[PDB]
Amino acid sequence: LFYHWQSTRHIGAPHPTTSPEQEGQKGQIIQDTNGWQWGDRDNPISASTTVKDFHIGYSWPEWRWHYSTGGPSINPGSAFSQTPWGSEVGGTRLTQGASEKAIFDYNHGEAEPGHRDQWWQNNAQQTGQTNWAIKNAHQSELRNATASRETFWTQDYHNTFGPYTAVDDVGIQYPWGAMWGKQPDTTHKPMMSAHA
Amino acid sequence: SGVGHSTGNYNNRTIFHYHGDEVTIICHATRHIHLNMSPTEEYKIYDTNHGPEFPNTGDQTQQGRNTVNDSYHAKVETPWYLINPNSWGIWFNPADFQQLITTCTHVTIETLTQEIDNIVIKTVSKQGSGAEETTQYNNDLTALLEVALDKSNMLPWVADNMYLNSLGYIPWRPCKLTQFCYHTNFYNTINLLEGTQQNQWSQIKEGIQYDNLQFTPIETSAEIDLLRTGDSWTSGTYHFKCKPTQLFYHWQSTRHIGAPHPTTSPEQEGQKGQIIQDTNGWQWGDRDNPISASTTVKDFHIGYSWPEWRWHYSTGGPSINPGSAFSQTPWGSEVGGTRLTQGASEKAIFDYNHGEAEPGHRDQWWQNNAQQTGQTNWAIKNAHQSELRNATASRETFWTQDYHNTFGPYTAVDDVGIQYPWGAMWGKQPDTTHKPMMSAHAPFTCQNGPPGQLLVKLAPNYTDSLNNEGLQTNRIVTFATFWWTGRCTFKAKLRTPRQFNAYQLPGIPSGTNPKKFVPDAIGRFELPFMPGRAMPNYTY
Amino acid sequence: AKLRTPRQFNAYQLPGIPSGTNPKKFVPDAIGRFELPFMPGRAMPNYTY
Amino acid sequence: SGVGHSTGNYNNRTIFHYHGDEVTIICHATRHIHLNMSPTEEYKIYDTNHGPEFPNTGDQTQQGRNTVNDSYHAKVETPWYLINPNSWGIWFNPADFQQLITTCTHVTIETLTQEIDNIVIKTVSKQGSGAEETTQYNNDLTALLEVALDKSNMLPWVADNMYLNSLGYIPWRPCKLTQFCYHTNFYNTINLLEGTQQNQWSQIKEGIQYDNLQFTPIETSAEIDLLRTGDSWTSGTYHFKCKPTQLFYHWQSTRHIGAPHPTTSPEQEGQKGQIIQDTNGWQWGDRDNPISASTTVKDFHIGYSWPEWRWHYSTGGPSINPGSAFSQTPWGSEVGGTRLTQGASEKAIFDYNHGEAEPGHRDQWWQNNAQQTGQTNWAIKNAHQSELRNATASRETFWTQDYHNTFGPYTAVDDVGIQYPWGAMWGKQPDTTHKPMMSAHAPFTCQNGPPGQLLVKLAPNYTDSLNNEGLQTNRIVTFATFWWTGRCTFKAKLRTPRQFNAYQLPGIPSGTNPKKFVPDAIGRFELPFMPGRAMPNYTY
Amino acid sequence: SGVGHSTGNYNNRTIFHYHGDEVTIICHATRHIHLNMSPTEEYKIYDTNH
Repeated sequence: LFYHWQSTRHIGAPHPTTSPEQEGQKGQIIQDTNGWQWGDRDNPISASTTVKDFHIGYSWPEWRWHYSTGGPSINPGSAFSQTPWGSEVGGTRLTQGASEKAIFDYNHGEAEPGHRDQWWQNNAQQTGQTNWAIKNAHQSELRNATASRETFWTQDYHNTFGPYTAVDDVGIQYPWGAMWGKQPDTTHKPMMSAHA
Repeated sequence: SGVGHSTGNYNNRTIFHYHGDEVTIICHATRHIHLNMSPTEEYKIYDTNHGPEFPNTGDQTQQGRNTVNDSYHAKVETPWYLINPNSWGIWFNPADFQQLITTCTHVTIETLTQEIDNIVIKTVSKQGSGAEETTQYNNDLTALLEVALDKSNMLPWVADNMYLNSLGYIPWRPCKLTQFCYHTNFYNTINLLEGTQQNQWSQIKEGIQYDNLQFTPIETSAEIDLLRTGDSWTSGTYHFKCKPTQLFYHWQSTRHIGAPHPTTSPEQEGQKGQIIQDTNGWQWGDRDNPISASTTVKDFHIGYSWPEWRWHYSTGGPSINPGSAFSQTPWGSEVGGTRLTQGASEKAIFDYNHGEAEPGHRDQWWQNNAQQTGQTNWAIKNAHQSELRNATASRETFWTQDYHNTFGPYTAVDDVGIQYPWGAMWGKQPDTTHKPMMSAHAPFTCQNGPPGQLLVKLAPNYTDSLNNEGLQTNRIVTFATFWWTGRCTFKAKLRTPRQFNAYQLPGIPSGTNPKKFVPDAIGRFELPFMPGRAMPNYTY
Repeated sequence: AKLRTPRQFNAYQLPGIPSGTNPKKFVPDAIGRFELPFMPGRAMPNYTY
Repeated sequence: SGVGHSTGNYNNRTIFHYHGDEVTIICHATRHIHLNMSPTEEYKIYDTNHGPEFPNTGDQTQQGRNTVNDSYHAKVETPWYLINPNSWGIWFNPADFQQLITTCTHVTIETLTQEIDNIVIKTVSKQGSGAEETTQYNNDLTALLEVALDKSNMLPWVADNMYLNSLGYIPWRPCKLTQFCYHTNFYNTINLLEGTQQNQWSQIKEGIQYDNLQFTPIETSAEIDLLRTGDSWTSGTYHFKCKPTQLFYHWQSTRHIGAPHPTTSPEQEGQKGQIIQDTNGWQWGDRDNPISASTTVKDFHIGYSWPEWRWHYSTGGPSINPGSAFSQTPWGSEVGGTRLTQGASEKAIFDYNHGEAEPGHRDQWWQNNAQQTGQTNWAIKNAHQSELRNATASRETFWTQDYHNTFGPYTAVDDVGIQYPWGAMWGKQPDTTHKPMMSAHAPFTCQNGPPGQLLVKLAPNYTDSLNNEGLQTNRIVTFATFWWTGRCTFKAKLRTPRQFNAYQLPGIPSGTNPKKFVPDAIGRFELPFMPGRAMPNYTY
Repeated sequence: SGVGHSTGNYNNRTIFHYHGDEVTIICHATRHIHLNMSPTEEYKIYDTNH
């Protein structure tokens, strides 16, 4: 019944820093520390390159149109919120993270009889699980120096779901959410359900 | 016994007992902690600089390449200190660990206990003109040490060994604590696509989010024990439940597992067995001829390609999303150049206290990790072709560059395994609907809650005038030293030889000079790295 | 369901009606027509790790 | 255990247990008190100035309007200090209180216990020329702390939270005690009618009355416990007997309670239901037509008009005689102007120690209290007419201005309810033939005697020469710090939803910025006000 | 009871019970359905517009 605000950056030991004496001031990052790092980096020691034993959320192509027998259809992504980015209700209204919209009749809680209304759950409270694939990058070698113009790519659009990732279901939804759902009989059942 | 009676005792040893089928390891560790008076007595919440190499706003040279470094965050700073034995180097003597990876296939943790005694608290009194001032250290028979341990894990974790901040690895040196502080939500989100050319970067959101911010003091979470000198403290036995981690490395790939492709044995030496033209076997696709060992069917695959190095720009991001743990030694990579960082490769910076020889100097390692092969999938070297048929693919329909995630239901992979001395031992499991399947850096992930964190603070002693002014010189300067004796018991099943010829037994890294691992004239020495994962074995 | 206990010092933001919505639309009207509110939820923050 | 053994322990938490029909709340609190040497060791009795704004005699400008401020009194000053946990902020964490007013309809107190350990007493020795003097704090292993608690309540009360003088609301800060002193009779009586124009003022009687004066030392009233360092102390469990206080606010008035006047429902929206001309019902007076909902009979009335603000000039007077607790928000009153103070409206000044952000700064609140409506009777808005008949009253026989007390056998009213953090918890009941029916500021009024007061004094340490001279520098400067751990258990029956649509749940005040209630970069933060009385409910 | 006797009953409520460590929620719901005669009595299989 609770939402997670933490990301891979919010989980861990914070990078050691020097506390501010006056307010307001910002604690300066300590130059010389000792800690694990990914790759060959020794200096600078960063909180981005620091090792962590799991990752939160995963990038996904969106919106995937699967052309199947009977297709096309949408293949869902993560449930994360776009409010950390520039998205707001009333514009620009980014639909990126898996975002459900509920059309409902007067019988289902619309005021006007014989009229239609919608909702579009954002869902604004899930942050830190937010991975929006257009904003991402990969570089060939991880070293003290920053990457060259070549060997640094940003555009894809690739599935980062893996054995390390940890993610959240959309959770229950009221009034219009489903309660239970059927489990398909296949050799590999889904690990977690999208809407149910 | 309060004064003049010693409560604690010194035991630092590890002992093995073989039942003939399985080993029981009981390792004791005891350290002398030097605890100092807290800088401020009040909790704080503040925001930080981005980092040393992060660009000043408006620097478009290097585009968004240099933005990866922050290292920006926001946290709540408690006036507490965290003594955590999460490193391997705490519990295992280098030679006592060498016997573990030699004689055992895999190991679990069972219990952990901790005891804090015996406390000594002193105060600093400086009397003199100043030019020739004389400090005098005299102990407070009545003064408090506050010991807070949360068995219910109400606090954020922040006990991971990373940013080493852990007890030293050398039993006779003193240890310094690190201050307990944890994160509060913030948005670092960085847009590196802004521009007409898409190259330029900017940061849209920064700063703390105070609406939903959670603030947990130590006082409300856990019950605190106030200890004077004659007092002792104990955490009670804590039982892990965790899966065993393998002590052996896998050399097999999808090519090394299976039935070898039938061939004609060589009559003379040296000669190579020729591949038999006409055989019968399963194949992928439409291939009948040639029957190959590359296209032959197999019911699982080993390792997976991954984009590297992935920079996830998240809330608080960027951050790295890890890949497989494989070694680059099958490719052209060597220490001393060209030193390919490709497979997930960890580098350990460590202080003199953590096994560097020079005092106040920094040293690094960079585990390769050279012994994991056959799990090696390096995405720049890979290809896919549209149709699999007898004829080789056309120039079109054959692609090589991506960079795509091949993790799937078929793949089988290995965790990095334990690491010595600097590796973490256990880790906390995040509560999400989908837990991670395997942990990157931590061998053990507690099924139930992790062992409670042990916080310690030196209770304040106030001068006669509390408020003055202005809060200037309110407390008398004070420090404490106490002894910490833990023990954790392990359980491991012992290895038996599966081969004819002699193994290469574990030990010191190959090129290193053995004199650096034994004390020096000044008395400074360094501990060796054991992988390990020091033995080969068969996957399939 | 197992009940929640406060894990923090300062006061939570408790669940309720969506922020911008006008409360009169969730209670019956002169004609008697009203709308039910959306609750997420997932209405409370917590610690993942 | 006397020296080097810690007697006490730190617990600060509150825990709930739901039995399915009722909640049991057990809240622990523990604080670190800094106690200082008493200014003088001897009791004193003296008379005081009137006040800052009180006129010098013979100032007839403003007439008797400015005489209200004194603030004049006479008292006996004991050399003792009073640690009283009478505030709500002591026991309840802001979030732990938010769960009380959310899930519970009303609450009682059951028990209270208190414990004082563990004592640390030091002395200040200043050695040096003076230009460069060096203080040295060294503890007295043999020195006394005097703990006096009167279970029989022989002393005057003076434990009311007003003039806050109470333990801090933040567990990790130190607390300072306030000195115990109480009133002795005096006559302040002020005549503001003296003159030919009746406007001028003068004071007829002033000063202490020594004939019947009562002087009660602490030594004769209660038994005193002398505690050295290794000693501990406990007050034993004290059981209240009190009535539950409602956690919900009433929106109904005499107009909102009843059967609504029959009307014709509107066909279209929006439209207003028209009042039905011909109905049958009871009415006051001789009215037949028009039948109104104002003149309709009802068997009780809600709220009462009161003269405000009444200044009672008494012996020792002036003083305010309170009115009803109602809110002015139905009228034009808003925070930020015009800010009508009419209904009984309390304003809380509080120190940094009590939840102000800035050290050594003052802040205020002024509870409105905006949520109590329908009890609102504001006497300037009211009228009475001689005869109640079909026709409206004549110009004569219809009056509007008074200003009269409408409290009577029919009226039904509400206490202010609990207040957080700064509200008092319990209060003493005066012994008179007619006890008050309901208390103004205190939620709980002990049926039997109130919980005994706990006084503490640091016993004097004398220099070798006691009498010299002249009484100059007789005692050695000394201070002490000890820990105080109370717990009080509560009992509350939990709320269940009585409505269809969603409630507005309690929380932070509406306009306030949430960053001020969580610690700052310096570490200074403020606690929020909860009314409460945070939920609506039906009176009738 | 077949005719002139009411078999069912109306309960629409939800009630909570706290055991001090865990909540037990029992929610009743009752609705009045208006059912109409089926358009055709026979099963059908057909294909649709895009």
